[PDB]
Amino acid sequence: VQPGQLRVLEVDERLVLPTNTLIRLLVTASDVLHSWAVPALGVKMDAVPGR
Amino acid sequence: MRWLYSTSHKDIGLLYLVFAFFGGLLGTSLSMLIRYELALPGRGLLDGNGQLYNVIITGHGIIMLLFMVMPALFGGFGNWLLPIMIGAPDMAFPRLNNISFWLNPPALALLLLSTLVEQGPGTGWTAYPPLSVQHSGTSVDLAILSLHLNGLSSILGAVNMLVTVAGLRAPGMKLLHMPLFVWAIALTAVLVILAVPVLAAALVMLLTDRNINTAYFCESGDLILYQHLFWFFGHPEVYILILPAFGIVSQVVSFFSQKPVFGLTGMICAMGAISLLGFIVWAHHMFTVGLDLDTVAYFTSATMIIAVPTGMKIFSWMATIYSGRVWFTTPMWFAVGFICLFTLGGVTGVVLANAGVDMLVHDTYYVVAHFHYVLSMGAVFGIFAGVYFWGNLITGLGYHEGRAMVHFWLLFIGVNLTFFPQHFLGLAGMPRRMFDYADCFAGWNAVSSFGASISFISVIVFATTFQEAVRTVPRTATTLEWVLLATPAHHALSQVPVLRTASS
Amino acid sequence: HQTAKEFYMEHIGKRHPFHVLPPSPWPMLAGWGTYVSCLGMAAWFHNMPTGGALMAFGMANIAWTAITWWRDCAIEGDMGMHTEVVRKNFISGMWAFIVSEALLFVGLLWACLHLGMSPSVALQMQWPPVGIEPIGWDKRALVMSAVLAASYYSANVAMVAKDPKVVMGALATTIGLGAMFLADQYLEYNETPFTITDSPYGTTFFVTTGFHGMHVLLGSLYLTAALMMYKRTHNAGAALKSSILYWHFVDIVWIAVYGIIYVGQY
Amino acid sequence: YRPLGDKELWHEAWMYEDKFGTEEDPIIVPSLEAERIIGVTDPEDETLVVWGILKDGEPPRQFVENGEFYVLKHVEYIKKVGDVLEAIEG
Amino acid sequence: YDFEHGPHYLQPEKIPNFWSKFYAGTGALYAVGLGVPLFAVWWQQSKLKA
Amino acid sequence: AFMLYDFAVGLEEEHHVTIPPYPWMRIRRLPGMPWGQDGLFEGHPRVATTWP
Amino acid sequence: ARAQIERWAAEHPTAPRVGRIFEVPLGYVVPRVAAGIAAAGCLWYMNNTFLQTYRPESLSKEFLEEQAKIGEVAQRMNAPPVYLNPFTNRIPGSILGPEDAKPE
Amino acid sequence: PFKLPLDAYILMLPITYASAAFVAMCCRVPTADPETSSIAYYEDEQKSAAAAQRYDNSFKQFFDARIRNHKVGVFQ
Amino acid sequence: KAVYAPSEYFKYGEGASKHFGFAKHVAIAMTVGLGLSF
Amino acid sequence: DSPQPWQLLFQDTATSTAQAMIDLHHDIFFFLITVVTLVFYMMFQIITKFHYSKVLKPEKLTHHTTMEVIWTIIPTLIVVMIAIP
Ligand code: HEA
Ligand code: HEA
Ligand SMILES: [Cu+2]
Ligand SMILES: [Mg+2]
Repeated sequence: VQPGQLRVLEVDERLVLPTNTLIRLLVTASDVLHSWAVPALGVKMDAVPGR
Repeated sequence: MRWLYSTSHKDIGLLYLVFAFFGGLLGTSLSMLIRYELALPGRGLLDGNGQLYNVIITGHGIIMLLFMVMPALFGGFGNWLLPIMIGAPDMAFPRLNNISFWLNPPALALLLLSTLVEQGPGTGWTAYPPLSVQHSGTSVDLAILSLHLNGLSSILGAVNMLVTVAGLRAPGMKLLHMPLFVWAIALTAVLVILAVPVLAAALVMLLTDRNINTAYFCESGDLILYQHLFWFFGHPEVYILILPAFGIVSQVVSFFSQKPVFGLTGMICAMGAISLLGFIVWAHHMFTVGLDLDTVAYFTSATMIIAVPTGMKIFSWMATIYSGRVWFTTPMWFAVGFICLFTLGGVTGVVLANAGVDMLVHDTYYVVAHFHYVLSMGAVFGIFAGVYFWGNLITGLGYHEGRAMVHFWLLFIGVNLTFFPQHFLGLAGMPRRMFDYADCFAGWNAVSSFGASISFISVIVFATTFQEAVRTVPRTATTLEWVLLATPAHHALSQVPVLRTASS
Repeated sequence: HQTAKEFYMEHIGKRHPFHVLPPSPWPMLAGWGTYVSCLGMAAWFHNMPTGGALMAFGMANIAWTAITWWRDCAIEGDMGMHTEVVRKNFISGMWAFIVSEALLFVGLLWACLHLGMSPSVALQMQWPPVGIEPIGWDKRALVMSAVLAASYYSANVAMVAKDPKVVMGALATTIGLGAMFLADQYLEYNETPFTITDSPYGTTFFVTTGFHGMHVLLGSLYLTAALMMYKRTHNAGAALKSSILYWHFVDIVWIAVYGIIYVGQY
Repeated sequence: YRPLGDKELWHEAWMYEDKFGTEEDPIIVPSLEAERIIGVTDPEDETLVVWGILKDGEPPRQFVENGEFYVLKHVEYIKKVGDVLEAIEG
Repeated sequence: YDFEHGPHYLQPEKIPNFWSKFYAGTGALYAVGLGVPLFAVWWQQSKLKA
Repeated sequence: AFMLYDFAVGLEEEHHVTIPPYPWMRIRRLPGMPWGQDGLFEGHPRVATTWP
Repeated sequence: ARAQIERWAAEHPTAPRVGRIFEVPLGYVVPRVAAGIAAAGCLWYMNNTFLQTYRPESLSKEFLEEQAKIGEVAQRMNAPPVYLNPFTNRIPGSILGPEDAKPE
Repeated sequence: PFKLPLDAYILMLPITYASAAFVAMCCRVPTADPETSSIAYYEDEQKSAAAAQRYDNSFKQFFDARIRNHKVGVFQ
Repeated sequence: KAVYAPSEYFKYGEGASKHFGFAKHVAIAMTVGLGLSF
Repeated sequence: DSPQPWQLLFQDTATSTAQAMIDLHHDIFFFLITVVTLVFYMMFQIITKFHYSKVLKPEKLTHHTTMEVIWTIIPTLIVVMIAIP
């Protein structure tokens, strides 16, 4: 990382989402279980292969 | 030959106590590597190995859950103290009691052998598929077979306990005159018999998925089914580990207050309500897996009900201390500490029950701080309260009171400074089961790793408390093990005591 | 030895009606046999050479230890160490073991109910999956239900009879009826047009029916062992009653197994 | 003797005696040894149990307050009441 | 001492050199229980460093 | 009587209903079986090989 | 209830009964727990000093001073930068970022 | 065995409530939308949508008038 | 002259709870807790 | 958005849902503070006022039906007050 960025938390390609808009997020996985958690948005849903 | 072929309950209980001490030592050793990897940001002593960190946390959680608290409270104090407390001459099945103990060293050996095979079983203590199924090798099979052997041990022990309480009581003694430790052990046995075979079925399905190419939890299966079965087992499991602590705290608080237990039938009813509610609330561990909102709604509403019986038990203990003649000793401080610090472990459980709040703090260190309040400070304090209470009867050795107070204060300081900062980490969003964290989480991580070393030092200081005992003669007591000599005979209660009801 | 019986009568037998055992070597040997068999099973899962032989060796040692343990229990019964309250406690322990086996089967059938009721997109949401030809209730499974109900009633005969010939004949009929339930389950396992590796239906069917067949075999062997103790002294005590209780438990389990898997197609 | 209905036949009565042990007339506890543990409930509370130890050759001893007095007596046989004296039915 | 028929099943003031063997056993127990995880860490990390 | 009738009408009938290799048929997460290639108790494999 | 108390007090003679809540005097307890805390601190310091295989470059003082120059500011690849966590740092709602502020 | 005290029935009211709610939740699942062993259940769009909206609205319709008013806290 | 059991308890009210003031202490605790919560 | 050093409570929010969750948490904490204060203060006073240097011999107090019903019924009202939001 470089100054102004956060260690561990930084990615190379972000996810761009508009505001004031109803967005449907479909969470899934390919090999094992995961979980998509963003504590600012209050979203934490597990990524299950098949669901 | 005495300690390999035993049929006496007092020897098997002491073997359980020693085996539980060994499991506590192994888990404390595994817990220092966790807090020493987590002291500073970056890569610590594990050289950036994540598989090894996962193996370490898996082994630590399984050992401290199953091979420390369970053999100490259920197998240890239960086997030694149950037939003396009810007046039974022995257990109902004395050779079944020995195979109850002797299936535990093969299970611990298989669990420790799984760490040295392939890359180990890095799965967590819950062992969720398909992470458990993806692991090539043999280690996961050894860990699950260790779980099977421990479960069969607990089932056989509960069978012996339940037939002993039902069918070998003293004449004149009904299910009203038994002390609360007996009630706690009996309800624990009921929970074990009802809950452990569900885990056995779930792990059989896991074995067939791993090795037989079946379709229980796979591409064409259902991965939420494993979490359903596992937590239907696993939430009664945490009340199995806490009810004997309630019984011990009742006995200790009653003794040194010079008073009987306040609200005896209320105590038994609260323990029974806790036992019954533990089987219908299990999906409070599954708020974020994608269940329908009605299921989440019910499990939120049902989980908050368990607070009322526990609050009655706590207020009844406080009323037992109320209006007494209290003498504060070392086991007394381990019970007052239980009452004051299990409350801090239960109030955060109320917060975790509400599924809206649980969307933020699931798989964070808020959960960890909660369940180390209710286990490292509810169950460990219960274990250590009875060691300084019944120790001269069980082992024959006295203890120095000053070094025991030193050990208590060291443990009390070291656990209030390890897990109290883990609340703030979890509220700010630090995830569980991770060894490298963000740069801003450094202060509370440093404080928690400072507390863990104080805990380790208190573990070391405990070995220096034992000394020689002074033996006296009994006349009268309120429980049947305080009229025995220390140590009692190999066949204690040479004549079976009877309870005579007076003309009143 | 000659004063060992005298000491027992002076200190244990004349003071309480419960049984106090001498020290025994079988629990430790059974535990380390479980250790050896678990190592062999884990080696046999992943096709390690000489792993299946090691698993069979550990299982043979556990079987021998249990057989000698049960022979010791039978010897202790024949020398009159068990009073009536001890035999009541034996039936109580059998009831607790039955409750544990019941919750094991409840957990097993929970999977059938979950997987059969809501098929997934991986199965193209069709239950039963295409290709799978399920086993019908209007066939050999109904004959099995009839035979096992007859075994229930014949085991119920031997519980209440007082003529020893009636008890022995009823027990032999129950054991022979149990053996026909397993020899025909083998024919189902040979004629069935699917595998345990073919879909969650085949998986749940084979695992649940195999656990039930293992319990049938254990109950048949326990009823056989209770009969030979009666063929010798015309008295069995708790061995007859607990084996009949276990057999009735197996019969009740088959009702749920048949009515969930064979009828409900789950 | 108290009513022996709903009493197990091997409970060795003396516990089922129809007497309140006084100082001038204690309840005689039979024993196979020189000392024995017995349990006495509170006369004002059935839930409270006090266990005491009686010794052979001692004065009468009271365990709970306002309770019965007791004297131990060493015997070679204890009447297993339920088939010892109600089979006698004297 | 007679553990089976004496008054006490455990007479710790009558084993000769009791306090030496007791501290030796306690030290061995602490050594094994605090050193088995370190051996497991050393064993897995010595296989990667090959 | 019906079971003795069943013991004589056993392994005589045949099915030639080959099954295509669907994703839920013949799961092979690990190659082969611990006892060999085919399943246990399976003498007549149904799922088709050489799926045209 | 009193007799078992007096019996336990005889089998544990090192436990004092002097008429105070903390029966063992604090002159015995405080130095020994202080020594234990000191030993724990030495173990913690030894772990911090001698048991690290990778110290992150984001904790060096050059990185820290260059970060403190910037502040709690996040860049965007599609927009002007934004102040992070505006409620705790009390940014008013009119101000969204550093560059969009353009101070008067 | 003993006489249950006056607390334990105040205990048994939410316990009976929880047991009844558990039985109802178990019962109403095989009478819901995705518990159909066929792809031909959804080709009838009117009945499928009606059944699914019925499963939606039950136990939620008791909360709509306070969802709309942001009654999501003990205090406001 | 026999061995007498001693008087082991007072009745609730004439011992060392007559000067406790239970309701006063509960009111003080609830006041402090409500002040912190507010 | 991002966590901060020496942080105690939650992060800042960008949705109304997460702010509702945080407000529910603080509403629960309102009750928890009073519960913990009552327990800790009553434990301290019971400890200090019933030491054996103050007490000649204890009092017989096994049951109190009114107080048992009171501490059974007050937390259930708190549970149902929490549950509906
Ligand atoms: C029995 C429960 C128990 C106990 C007592 C402890 C005790 C401790 N634990 Fe934890 N811990 C768990 C249960 C427990 N733990 C579980 C279930 C996990 C999850 C694993 C997983 O995710 O898979 C976990 C994981 C866990 C984590 C999270 C790591 C991660 O998320 O990756 C941390 C972090 O701080 C931690 C630290 C500690 C510390 C410093 C102690 C200290 O208290 C140190 C211990 C000190 C003691 C004093 C206890 C020993 C007791 C005795 C020796 C008494 C025996 C005496 C007799 C028998 C007479 N352990
Ligand atoms: C000792 C074992 C033990 C005990 C007793 C408990 C007790 C409780 N637990 Fe917990 N719990 C665990 C062990 C235990 N737990 C473990 C090991 C995990 C993590 C598993 C894993 O993933 O690894 C866990 C996780 C866990 C979760 C899942 C969170 C998650 O993983 O995402 C939840 C959710 O409901 C929960 C809640 C509760 C509640 C409500 C109680 C209640 O029983 C507590 C009741 C007590 C009180 C509430 C305080 C006393 C009451 C009063 C003084 C009256 C005043 C109260 C009110 C007015 C409400 N705990
Ligand atoms: Cu839980
Ligand atoms: Mg999770």
